[PDB]
Amino acid sequence: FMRESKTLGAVQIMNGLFHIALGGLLMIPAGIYAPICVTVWYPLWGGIMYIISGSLLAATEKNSRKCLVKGKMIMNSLSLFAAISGMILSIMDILNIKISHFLKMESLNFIRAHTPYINIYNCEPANPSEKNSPSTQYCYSIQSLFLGILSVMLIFAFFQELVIAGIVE
Amino acid sequence: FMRESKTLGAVQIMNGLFHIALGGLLMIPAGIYAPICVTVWYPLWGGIMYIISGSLLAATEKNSRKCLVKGKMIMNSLSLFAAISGMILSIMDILNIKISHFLKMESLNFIRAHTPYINIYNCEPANPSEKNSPSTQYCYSIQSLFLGILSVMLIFAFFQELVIAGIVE
Amino acid sequence: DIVMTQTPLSLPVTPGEPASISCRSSKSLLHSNGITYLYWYLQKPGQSPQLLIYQMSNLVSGVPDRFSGSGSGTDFTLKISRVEAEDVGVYYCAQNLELPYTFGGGTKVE
Amino acid sequence: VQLVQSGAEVKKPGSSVKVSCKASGYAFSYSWINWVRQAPGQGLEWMGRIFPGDGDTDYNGKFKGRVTITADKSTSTAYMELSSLRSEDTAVYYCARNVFDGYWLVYWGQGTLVTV
Repeated sequence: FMRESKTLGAVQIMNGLFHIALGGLLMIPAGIYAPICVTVWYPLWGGIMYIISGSLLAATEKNSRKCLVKGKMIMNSLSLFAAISGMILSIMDILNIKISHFLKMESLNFIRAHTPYINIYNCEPANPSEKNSPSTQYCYSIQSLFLGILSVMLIFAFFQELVIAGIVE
Repeated sequence: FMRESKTLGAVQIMNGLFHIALGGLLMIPAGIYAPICVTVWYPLWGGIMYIISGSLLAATEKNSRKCLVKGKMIMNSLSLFAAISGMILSIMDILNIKISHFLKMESLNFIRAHTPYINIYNCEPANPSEKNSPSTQYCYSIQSLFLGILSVMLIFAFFQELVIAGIVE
Repeated sequence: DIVMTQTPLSLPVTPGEPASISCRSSKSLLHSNGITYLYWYLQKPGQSPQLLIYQMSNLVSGVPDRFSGSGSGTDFTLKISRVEAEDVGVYYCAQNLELPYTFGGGTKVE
Repeated sequence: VQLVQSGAEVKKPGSSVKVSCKASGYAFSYSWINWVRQAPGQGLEWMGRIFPGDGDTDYNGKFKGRVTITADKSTSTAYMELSSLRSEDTAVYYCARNVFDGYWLVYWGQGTLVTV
């Protein structure tokens, strides 16, 4: 509730650290065709603006001369826009990874120069007897790990966006 | 220097849920020798300890109870012990994976028999015919992701330990 | 480099009973991984070369059923239950663990 | 998958010869091209290998670096370039496709013989 909104500033700071750290972690070249979440660089700017808003959110929790009321509307609107954009990106990326992709989203060169020969979208050799190779198991493990990461990120983003929407109301 | 006595409880709760979620997520089968982080089953009980510690302080803000303060300081001592144990195990695991394999640490069947013919510690081309192969590239990506996850976990554990040291007083 | 020696050099064809091809490595081929790499080739005129046996554990589909092969780590032996005149040719023993790659001298079977 | 190679060529000592090992039916950049020569009087003998994806190349080192091998991505064909061929180098050369994870050199080529 609005009575105890002060304690959530550190929560939003931690959420910003989440976005920045997970963006940096997903920045690694996991295949030529990176997930659309990291190509758009949404997590970095989303986390930085959550950090800014949380820093302003827990400034004074009162009515100063001009310190909080100016931002309490604009930054709240920006946070809501970031939340809706993030959930849209998550629900698009989960479909693009569960179903055959229809967006290219080529990865950047300076990270692609390290591991430019990793394929996750179609890692099935034409030989039916080749399914027992460790390469197929590695691809399946990578797919399962990415699915888990996307599901966890989507759930946590939904939780944070719903709590922010409840607080700003 | 002793800013607030209540707003840190939510942070501790969220870090406990963080450790629980990370422990649940890092149970994917990876090699015969599972990492020492998951063989000990440390993250789950650590996170439940942090969640109980947070629930004991986040929403109480009360005093004049002998049992409350006794349990609070005892569980704080166990929290320090858990934090230092987690630091030691994280350092040992990162040194083992990064430098060279020196510990077996056999795990349970349900997380070992799934991948009983793969290695995630020293996967380099034994012969020159597979110097640049999908298997070794996938294993290198797995190792890089594991190193990044370990670094993030160590950073978060250090921050949480610093928070506790600032809150023990 | 690595030199392989095989015997007999000629091994005249005789169906059924006699079938034994032996090759050895001078560097004691072993990567301490529990397995040893070995390959066998058949060169009969009329068609391009083809693979026969890969690290002496399984065979490519389409191979004659009466084929086998095993080894200990230092001396490698190839055994055929019943040799036939259709699959006549030479046997090449190969090792792939370090550059440069070297191929066996072969056993001319007539 | 099919492999097409140029016909045999007759040359002279001290000249240069090129052979076209055309590749089709597979991912040309996902297989290490291996070349093996066969001379009369003995068995096969490896000479070199090339990876066209990144330009990485390997050499036997038996000779003083006389082997020069290049690959073209636009055509997916590897070319032979040897300088000052000698009589003892008269042999047939085969280009083979490799398969990773166990099937080392299962796939062979038609081969091309050169005489000087």
